[PDB]
Amino acid sequence: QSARMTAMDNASKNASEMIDKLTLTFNRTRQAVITKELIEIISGAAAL
Amino acid sequence: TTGRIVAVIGAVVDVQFDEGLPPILNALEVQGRETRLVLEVAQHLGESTVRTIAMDGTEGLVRGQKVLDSGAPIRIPVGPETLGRIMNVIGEPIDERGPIKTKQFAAIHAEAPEFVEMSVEQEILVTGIKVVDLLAPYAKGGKIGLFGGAGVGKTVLIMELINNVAKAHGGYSVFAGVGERTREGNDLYHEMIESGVINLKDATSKVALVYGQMNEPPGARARVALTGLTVAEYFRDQEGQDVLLFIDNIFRFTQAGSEVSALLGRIPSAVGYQPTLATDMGTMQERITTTKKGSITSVQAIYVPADDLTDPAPATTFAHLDATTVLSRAIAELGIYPAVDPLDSTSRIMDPNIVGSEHYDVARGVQKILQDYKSLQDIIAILGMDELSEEDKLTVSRARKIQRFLSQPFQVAEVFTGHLGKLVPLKETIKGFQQILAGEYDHLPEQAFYMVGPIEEAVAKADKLAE
Amino acid sequence: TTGRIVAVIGAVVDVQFDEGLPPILNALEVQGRETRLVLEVAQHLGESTVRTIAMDGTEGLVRGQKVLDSGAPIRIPVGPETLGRIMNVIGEPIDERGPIKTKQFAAIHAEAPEFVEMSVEQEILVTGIKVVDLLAPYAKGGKIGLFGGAGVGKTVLIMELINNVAKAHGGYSVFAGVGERTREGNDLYHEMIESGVINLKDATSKVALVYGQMNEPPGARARVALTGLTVAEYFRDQEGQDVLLFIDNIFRFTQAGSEVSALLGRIPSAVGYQPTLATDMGTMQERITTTKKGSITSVQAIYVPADDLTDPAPATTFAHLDATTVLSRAIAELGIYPAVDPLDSTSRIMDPNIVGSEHYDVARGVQKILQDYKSLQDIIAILGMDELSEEDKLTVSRARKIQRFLSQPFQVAEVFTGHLGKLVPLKETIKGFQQILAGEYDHLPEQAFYMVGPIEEAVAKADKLA
Amino acid sequence: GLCGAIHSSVAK
Amino acid sequence: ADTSVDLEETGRVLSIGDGIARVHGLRNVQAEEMVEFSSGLKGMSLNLEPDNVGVVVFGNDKLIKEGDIVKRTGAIVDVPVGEELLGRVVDALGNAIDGKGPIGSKARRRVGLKAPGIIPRISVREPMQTGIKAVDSLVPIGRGQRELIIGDRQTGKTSIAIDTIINQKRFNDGTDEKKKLYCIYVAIGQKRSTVAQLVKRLTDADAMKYTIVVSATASDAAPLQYLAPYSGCSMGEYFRDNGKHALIIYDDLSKQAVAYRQMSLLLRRPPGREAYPGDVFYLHSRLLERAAKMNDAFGGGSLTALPVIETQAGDVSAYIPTNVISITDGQIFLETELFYKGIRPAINVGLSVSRVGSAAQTRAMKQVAGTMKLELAQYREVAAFAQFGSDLDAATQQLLSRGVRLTELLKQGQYSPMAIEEQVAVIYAGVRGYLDKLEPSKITKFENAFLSHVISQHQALLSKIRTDGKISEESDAKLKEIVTNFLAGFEA
Repeated sequence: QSARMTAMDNASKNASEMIDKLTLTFNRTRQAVITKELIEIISGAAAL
Repeated sequence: TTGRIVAVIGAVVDVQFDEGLPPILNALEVQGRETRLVLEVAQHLGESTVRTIAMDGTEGLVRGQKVLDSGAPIRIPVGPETLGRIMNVIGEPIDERGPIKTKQFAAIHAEAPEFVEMSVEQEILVTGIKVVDLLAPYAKGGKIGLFGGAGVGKTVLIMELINNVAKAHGGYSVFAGVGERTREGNDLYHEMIESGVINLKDATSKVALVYGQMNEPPGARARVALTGLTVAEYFRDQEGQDVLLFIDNIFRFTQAGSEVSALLGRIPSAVGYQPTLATDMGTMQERITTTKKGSITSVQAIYVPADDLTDPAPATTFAHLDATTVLSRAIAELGIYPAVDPLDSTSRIMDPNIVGSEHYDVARGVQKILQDYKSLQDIIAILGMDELSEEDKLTVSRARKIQRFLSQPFQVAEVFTGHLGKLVPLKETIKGFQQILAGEYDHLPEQAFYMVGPIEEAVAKADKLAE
Repeated sequence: TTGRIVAVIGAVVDVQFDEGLPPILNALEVQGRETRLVLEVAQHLGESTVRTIAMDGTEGLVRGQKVLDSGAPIRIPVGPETLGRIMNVIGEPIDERGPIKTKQFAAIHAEAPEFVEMSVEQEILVTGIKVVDLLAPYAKGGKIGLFGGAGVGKTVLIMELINNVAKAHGGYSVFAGVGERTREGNDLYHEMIESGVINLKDATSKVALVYGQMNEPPGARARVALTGLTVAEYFRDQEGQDVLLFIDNIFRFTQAGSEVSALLGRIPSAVGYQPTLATDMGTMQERITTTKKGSITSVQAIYVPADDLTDPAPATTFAHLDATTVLSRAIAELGIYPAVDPLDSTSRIMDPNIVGSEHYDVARGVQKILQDYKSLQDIIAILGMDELSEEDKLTVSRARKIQRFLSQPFQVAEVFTGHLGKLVPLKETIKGFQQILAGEYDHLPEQAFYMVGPIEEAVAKADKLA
Repeated sequence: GLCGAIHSSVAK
Repeated sequence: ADTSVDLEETGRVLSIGDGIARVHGLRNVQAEEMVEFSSGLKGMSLNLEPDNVGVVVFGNDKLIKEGDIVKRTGAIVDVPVGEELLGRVVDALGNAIDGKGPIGSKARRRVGLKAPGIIPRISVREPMQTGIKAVDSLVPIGRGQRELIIGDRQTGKTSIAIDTIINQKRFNDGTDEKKKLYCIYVAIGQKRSTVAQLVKRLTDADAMKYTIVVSATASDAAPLQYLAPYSGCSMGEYFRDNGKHALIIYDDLSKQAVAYRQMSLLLRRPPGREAYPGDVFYLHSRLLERAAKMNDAFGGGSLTALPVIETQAGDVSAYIPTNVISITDGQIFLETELFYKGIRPAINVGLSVSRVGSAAQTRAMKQVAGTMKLELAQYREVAAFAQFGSDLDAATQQLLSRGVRLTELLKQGQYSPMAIEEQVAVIYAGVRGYLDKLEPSKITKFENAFLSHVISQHQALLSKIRTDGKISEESDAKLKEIVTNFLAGFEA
């Protein structure tokens, strides 16, 4: 019971950390897709 | 009128008329060519110059070349003498069997049926496919859409529906191949013949064919669907019959347009598409419809670029359908064919008031459990299965068996599955699932449920597997 | 011929001529300037106007200024008298040691050796670097590329190779500094002097140096590679010599191209790069090659922007190499140097019929275990090792010991590793890795393997760790 | 399970 | 009255840069016609504008200057075609580059011809044996079929193609002319030393004799790289239209797209999705539709294409990758994960397909591998679902036991294309369960031992399976006997 407690403390703390990282990775990606998709439109439009 | 070619850049040709400017949509014929080249007028640039889209190759055209206004949009041979035949974007036979002697001719461009012409009858159209029937029933006279990325089953599914439905159908059928594989029109034509749906000796043909494959210039691809659809509208209105319309693949109509779009001088909309995508799709999709005069049962294959269902094209097409079968490479990848996604497929008739509560409670019953299992998937992945409640490891069970019971050996894919094709009747389906959901087979092995028709084959297969 | 400057934008100078329009690639000299300003013609805009690329800053130029057709493309001193000398894009000495007095002059723009001129001999080039030798071995007269994001080890690896290979090479060497740091040119020059590869007293220098660094205007950076390249071509074909060609960094040439491209008025391709990216890399990369006349072993550092290997620049460079050393920030951050990615580096020599099956089987052995460790990592990441199978935990142990044994101290990086540089002989590498694979050291601790040369030193370190 | 190495230890 | 330079059949360069000439005059040129430059340099008329002709240049534009005279040729671009090219290395226009003399060509062919329509073809039915079990058993290739080889850099895509070319000696050295397959290998954007390496190996395998190599490498002008595929295609249609059989490898269609993109942007045509022309799909569809099977009415000849495409980060959903996957009759997807793991070829069973199915397979093969593909798909899934032995039944323990053994058999080395009956013998052993008790690690060694035995001792069973083309009831009995007994002696 002391080892399951310890193991589950860690697991839970790793999870949260993973959560915090994926979230930040998500926002970076979200911002780059928009920027990326918009530069693509501008390039096409300017070439005309 | 007679115009001259002033500029050639790919499929786009600009023409200058001295007197009398052909209206937009008018078809012009290029003079001096071994083969018939039609140019559809696309825009009035001003200065008595029109910008047009070529219906074929632009090689060998010359600046100054002559062009005659035909005085009307592309018009094709429409009528019963189109049945059993193979036509072009521009209505020319391409089957080497001579002219198509129709009484009338129709322009491929036309307005869509008015609001007061709509019909609202809703009859389930049983197909013999477990998944579709159970969860996303097709409807007679309704608009059906098969969505899928490259190589997930759109066409084979269209192939088994032609077999399980087109073949018994008492009425015509029009199969329009838009920007797909030439090999495929040759496979289907010869199959139609070997099964008498096409009769080369008599007038018993029950299917007209129109083709504008992937080896064609954007222009042809931006119009075959129109030609195809036009043939079908005739049997709907002028004869009043029950038509079956197959289009594979309507995405090609939209890709065709995006391919000339820049040469038409337009700022691109998102994802590269042309800014008129939705309206271009709207004025077309709105003709593919059942009216009070006749009924159309359209089955349209819809390609999904990069596998992304949010892509402006696939995305813009959902609204035009009454039933949708969404195929997924993630399912296919597991060997589950047809690879329909049970949680992303829908039908407007999945209503207790229309299919009944037994049909309805089973369907939703099957979907809840697959959803319930989807959610657990990522978690037992890491944390394993021991901690799960026997209540929850039973839904993992049943789900995995249902997941399989939803696959089926198609009669048009024996070359693929190495299994005889099975067609299951609506009641054999509802019942089979009802029992799995009821716990009545928690003893048989999952594998017993994979690639089988009716539930009895799953029971038999258990024994065969029993050793 | 005398033309007149009509327009000036950064490094793109447009010059109009009245009689006699210079062909494309011809070098023009601007008149009325304290120092030489060479303009390389790039295209005929029509109307007797030529659009050109300046080879130095264009400040001070004035519309209507006179320009003179040199009659040819940038030409530079070529021969053995360039050995031990430092030179410019336009071939002038910049080592304050006088004129480079050569018999011949070569133009920096040449065509690439023909198909029939190609060679297909494949000899392994041992470097003494464990990871490289074992997994993505270089090859004599071959084309090597070191891919690396900022500050990962590209230059340190070139230095160590210069040390381990260039130093005992019979034959010449050419170092071309393209778009990099000036201090580095200075660090190298003086170091070369010190170890005597550059001798300012006798004619015994074995290295010619060409530089167009981070401080030059785009056009200079866009051409110095061609210049170092030409020097090397002379030794190859005019003396049938076995050359060594080091370039830091060839990514800078492409970047330079992207800098002027808008000015040349071109619609950009993806990521803002010039639509001519591949062909520009191509007609240039295709002269850096061994032939029937001579051998060119070339090592090129390839800077990867934002660490993105899918970037048009680096992405388009893979196809030109025979061996690639892809450096990783992730590995570097673990403290493994050189930070080489073992599952991402490759070599057309990794063929049993060339390195022998012993080599070929240890090599594929190491990769397989690291690939296996790699897939377990996702789970190891949330739950650690506890839940792992006894079997799986042994791959993990071995993988982590193989990963550490792939690292090694470089003389060149002694000031940072805190350890004495090591050079491991191929058979020592094949071996040490066999045993690890074979479970002959499952008792030693990981740390024993970190930062060592031969396996024998890994056993020792283990005793010292007690 | 999910208690680190409780079982593996005794088993070992 | 010097009338040699009228502006109807000649023009003068208004400007030149980046390989695009804007020629004035050329009033009678046809779209896509070839023109000549004072410098002997050929170009192609792509944009016919009101006031100028946009000409793409097949070579270094450094020799072209404003004012140069440009002359029509009256001919739409074409190239040498025919048997003379076999064993020779040509550039994208037909010129030899093996410095082995002029080609003795008597025929020519337009590089850009539409693919034969519906009526002139017949369903693909004759196998096109690669020599690779994994391929010939799971993603069968028939003649007239287009099958794509796709995967990241270095996952082995070219190898599939070389092994295939090499496997064709079997029939080419034979008597039967219907079974023969002439090969064409188009290098695009590649490096000259790699191609030189390539043609060496082909020579060392005695395969050049039936191969033509069209090379359009890294330093060749964008327009040469662009054309190269159409050029090579046309040389393959010669065989296709004359009741002969051809096989063309487009290595790769990725670098061509880049070339197209470059050529196209330099013509000022507005960039589209991902910077490529709005018609890159069309660029490849047009080409690959040409690979085809003609009916007996047209000679019964055929053209089979094996185009290569490079993915990035194994992402097959990518726009170009799917553009091309949606044209061919299947794909062979190679993964680096599988490759490193030991699975070579790195064929990904689940993601690869053949739209021809067993119709492109001999009955012997169909007999043994008829359901194997979906079996391995279903195996990969459960193998994942139990990466935690979740109280697994028997039907799935059996499923995992076959799955692993079968996976080992599909493994294969390089340059050793197997004969169809050889494949049937070894798959047979696995598919029938005779190997379910052997240790996975043993399987590769066993296959070398077993195959040795039957090839040496039993060529009567091999020649019958090969000949009958099927597995009769007695052959099937002679085989059961051999495997089970040899297996036992083998596990002594």
